[PDB]
Amino acid sequence: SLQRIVRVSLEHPTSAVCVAGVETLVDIYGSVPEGTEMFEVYGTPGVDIYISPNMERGRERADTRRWRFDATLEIIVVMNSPSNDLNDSHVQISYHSSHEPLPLAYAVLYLTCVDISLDCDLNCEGRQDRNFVDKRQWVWGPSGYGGILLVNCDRDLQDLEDMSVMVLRTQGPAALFDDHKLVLHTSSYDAKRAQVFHICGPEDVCEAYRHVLGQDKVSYEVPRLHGDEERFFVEGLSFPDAGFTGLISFHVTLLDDSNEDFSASPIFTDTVVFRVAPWIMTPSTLPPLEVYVCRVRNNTCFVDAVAELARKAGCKLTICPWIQDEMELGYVQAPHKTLPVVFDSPRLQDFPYKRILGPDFGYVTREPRDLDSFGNLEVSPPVVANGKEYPLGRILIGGNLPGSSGRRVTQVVRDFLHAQKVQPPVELFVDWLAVGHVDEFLSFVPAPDGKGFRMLLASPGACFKLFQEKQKCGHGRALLFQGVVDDEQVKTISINQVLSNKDLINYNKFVQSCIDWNREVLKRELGLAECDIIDIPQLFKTERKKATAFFPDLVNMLVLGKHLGIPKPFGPIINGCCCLEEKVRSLLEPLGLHCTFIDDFAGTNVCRKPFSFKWWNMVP
Amino acid sequence: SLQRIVRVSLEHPTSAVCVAGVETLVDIYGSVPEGTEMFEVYGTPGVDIYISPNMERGRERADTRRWRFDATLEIIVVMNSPSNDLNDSHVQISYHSSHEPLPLAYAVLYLTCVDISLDCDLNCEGRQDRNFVDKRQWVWGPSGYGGILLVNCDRDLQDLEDMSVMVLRTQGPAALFDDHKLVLHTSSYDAKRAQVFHICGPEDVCEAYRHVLGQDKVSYEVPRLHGDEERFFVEGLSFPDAGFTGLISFHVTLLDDSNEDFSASPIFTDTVVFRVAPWIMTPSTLPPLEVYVCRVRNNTCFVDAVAELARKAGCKLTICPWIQDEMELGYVQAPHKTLPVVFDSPRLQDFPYKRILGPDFGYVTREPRDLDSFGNLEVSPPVVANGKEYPLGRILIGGNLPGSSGRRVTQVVRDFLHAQKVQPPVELFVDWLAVGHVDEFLSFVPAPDGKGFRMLLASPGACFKLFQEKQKCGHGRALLFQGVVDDEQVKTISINQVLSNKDLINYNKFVQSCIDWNREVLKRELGLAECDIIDIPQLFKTERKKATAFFPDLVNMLVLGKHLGIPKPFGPIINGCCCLEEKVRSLLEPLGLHCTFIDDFAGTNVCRKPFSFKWWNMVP
Repeated sequence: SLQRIVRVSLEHPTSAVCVAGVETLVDIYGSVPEGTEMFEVYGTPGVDIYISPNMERGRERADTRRWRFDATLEIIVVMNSPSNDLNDSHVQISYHSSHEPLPLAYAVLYLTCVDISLDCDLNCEGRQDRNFVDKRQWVWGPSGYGGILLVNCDRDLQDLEDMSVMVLRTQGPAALFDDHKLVLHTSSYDAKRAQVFHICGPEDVCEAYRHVLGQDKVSYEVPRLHGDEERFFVEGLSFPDAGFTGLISFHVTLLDDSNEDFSASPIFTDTVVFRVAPWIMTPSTLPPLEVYVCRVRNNTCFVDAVAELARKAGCKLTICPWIQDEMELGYVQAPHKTLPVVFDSPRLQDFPYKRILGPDFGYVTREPRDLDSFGNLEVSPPVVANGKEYPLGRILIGGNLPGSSGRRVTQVVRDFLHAQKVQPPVELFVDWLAVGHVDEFLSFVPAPDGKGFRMLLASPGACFKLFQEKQKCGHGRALLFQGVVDDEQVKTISINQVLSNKDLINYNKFVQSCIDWNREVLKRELGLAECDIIDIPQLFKTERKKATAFFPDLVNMLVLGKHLGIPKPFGPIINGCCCLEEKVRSLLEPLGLHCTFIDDFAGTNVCRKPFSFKWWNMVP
Repeated sequence: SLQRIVRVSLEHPTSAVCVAGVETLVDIYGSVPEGTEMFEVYGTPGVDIYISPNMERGRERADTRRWRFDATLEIIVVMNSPSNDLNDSHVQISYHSSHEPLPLAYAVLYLTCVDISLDCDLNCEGRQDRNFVDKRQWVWGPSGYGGILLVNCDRDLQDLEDMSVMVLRTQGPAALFDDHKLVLHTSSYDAKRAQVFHICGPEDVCEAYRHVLGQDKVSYEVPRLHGDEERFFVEGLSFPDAGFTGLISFHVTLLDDSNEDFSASPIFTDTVVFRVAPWIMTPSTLPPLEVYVCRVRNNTCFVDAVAELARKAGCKLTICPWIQDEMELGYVQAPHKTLPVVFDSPRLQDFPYKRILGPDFGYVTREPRDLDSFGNLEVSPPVVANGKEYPLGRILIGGNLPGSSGRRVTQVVRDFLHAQKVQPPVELFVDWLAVGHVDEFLSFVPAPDGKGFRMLLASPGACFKLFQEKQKCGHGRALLFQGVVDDEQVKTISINQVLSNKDLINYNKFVQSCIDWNREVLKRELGLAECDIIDIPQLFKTERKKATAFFPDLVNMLVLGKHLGIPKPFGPIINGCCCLEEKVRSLLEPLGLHCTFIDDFAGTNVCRKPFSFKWWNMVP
């Protein structure tokens, strides 16, 4: 355990402070008297005294017999309860010889015990057998521990509910603190990443929580106002980034400043270590809570369809004065509160997130060092791949090909995503698309069996097979885009005409290969097999040299639990029904999913429930 | 292993590129002909063809029988040797029914095999015998792997010996590279931490190594000049710091840009991962190679004594136009070269290190964000503490007390030291000293037994005991400072007069307690027992509330192997001999150490051999 040396003198008594539970090694400054053969030790009640050979572990009570003198023996003193008054306990070491009855000499040590401890919620409910916890460490995993700090605003009232509580216990005689001081401190590095408010009055006044640790404040002398304990409120100010691993440490040090002719000296130090909760993305397989549609007027059809879908799913709907391309809705999590946090990047000014999104919403942003769209960013369901477990899924980044002059995801955003460390990113090939969003060829829907989900991929090959099957069944003259309402630039085309267009078929073969590259990347990096993948029939055309959807992109869907909002494809009408819609239904309805095809020919984002898996139980 | 999908067509042949050893999954775009019941696969010699159920692992040869058609079966194609000409191999898949003898249809795939690999020295002499080695990872420990990059200059010819070699093998038909391109690339983050030169000519010209990857250069199209392989030389530009963990990655990507009217697409990617070698401090227990004396004139005694000590130790001596307070001599290590590196902090201009220190010397510096002296920094021998092993020792940092207005070690230096990560630092209490250097109370000397060393601590208590013993033996009137040459303000003082000075004895008792704090810190953090510690008798006096040596500081010694240069203490002369020198000899000579007491009533730094333990085998 912890040990501290206190020296005593044969010539005069000594006074010292011992922290409750800390072992005090007591020894004299000079030499024992000549002729010393034996020694005895005594303590007042409440003072535990042990002896131990300095080369052996373990100890035994020392106050019950006369010992043979041996310089290699150590005298250990422990007090477990704080003193009521200064120097209310003492220890005496008496050195003896067999020739005279009185001690040759003796040393007296007066003792004042204080109980000093700096503690936070270590989140050790059932994780690491409390009291065998190194308070200087933060340990990941299902057998770890450590305090958690939430950051609800990072641009680089009664907000106390989001802060983390830090308690300083200072039991002891008040007069001691006339010559001893408690210093709460943190490094300047950590200081510019978090701040601390000390409550100096009732819990109802807003100006009683005084800012004691902050940017330039790296140390603070604690006044003992509220008797035996002082409460502090820690507020995180920065998410983990390329230069910040997320750990924040606070220390308290008891300093002996009684010697006016000497300098101050430390007697005891305690430490609390927080980890900033990372920003976590939510895949489309998590249950929805609120759907956000942002920028459309004169588009009551879209709003009404999204509202009907949300009512069928059971989640609320909110309209705000785009939200899916310049914003991503994640969350931060602590044992005491879960906060949704929006990551913003407007391809500006201070965004009012507490009113547009909600009162319990956080905000994080990153300015470039010199993102195109958050459609370049998705995240997978929980997966296992290459022996490594990813209980919060993996972020999916659609970047640009090596050697290209343009960049889709700036370096600062990639650094932020990797610094969250809980959703290790996977790079995808999207340069073949005209826009280049991951959702244009990829989607995740919940499923009752297998891995609990299916990965949907746009597939020109599946559409080839569907059209060949329909042609063999005598429906080759069925017309695509027949269900559209007679527009001047919407010309119908038959299954035969599509299958006979060599340029279109060859281009869709190329697009299928482009998607196959990502298919194998995802199978390797998400540990997926073919039975986890559903190929959605989807054709593409060339917005010259880049791909765009031939008919509305079926996989670019809105997933609200088991209810799907799917763009209406306007495919070939066979027996008065769209065979593309029928194929999608035959593929997805067996999974218990409900398909709603919405007429699509401006942005939608969903706030979802967090993962059931707690991020601090992960081992990255 | 790695798998890539290549689609074929029943209507026309397909041409594709396969990387040697990579599994190619072959499947058609559309549907098989109606009536398909069976299939066969054939390949030209050198093309391995297997089948595998897509839900099962493992494979078996597919070209020896007629199979029943089953859509869940996968056809796997492997080529292990590069092609000599384009499309020199092919595979045919024929679909059959039992009714007609000819295939209902067939698909032809022409194949060109290329062998592409980006490789570095993975330092896999043993520990792994690479067959499960992820080239995208750098693994610590005695069973790890990964490239190592050396940095010989960090301010934030034939330099090929310090660079790391990276080889790109590109075997294949030349005509393929008329439509396919090799792109060597790295992230901008890594780009501004390292550079890469491509050799584009003979190995004797200095302008043939063209700068191909650098600060703004994140991608480079590789020309195949030297036939089957190209050589690149990687030079690290930044040590690990608070914002750089030390990993540098390079990738090569083969891009298909043959398909006109389409966009380029990736076919293969390979990766090399380097770790920058950290800066490592050398404790005084490591063997010396060269002693550096810097700044003194008119003191031939100091230079002559250091030269005699170095001659007895066997190490060179060098004088240069301070070196221990503003510079620290560590080293960086790779399997191919070990470089001593100076960390500089001039309490200026570009310091010429290759001439003042030596040709094989590196340089590191850190500007403050707004250290007092490198005497605030020491390092321990290898230790084991709290179950954790520290095979390169632990750095010792003498900082200021919490709440003090001054700082001894700036935050940038602490961040650098912690970011090296291989010598986890320990904080020590030095504010009680007038100067505040760790060496004023601490030293490490080699020892033949125990842990292989002894930690020496200045100890007023040991001097108390020595003087009490000498007084009891009748030598109380022996005079300190009798060996002085009768200079002004240098008054002799007897053992009795020292022991009878209550203020001096009390102040040295306080100093002993200040040292005891560090004694317990070091015992805990270095896993030391009392048998590892030697208390050197040392008295202190007060420079106005701060400690300075009463007589010359014995523990502030120069350790050259088993030869010790110890400041001459000028202690009490008993029987014509200094009893302090005699006590130090009785303490240290049994360890096989040779004590030379040097008149010290100028800076000295030592360049030492590196640790025998290789840093990459550590698990931090």
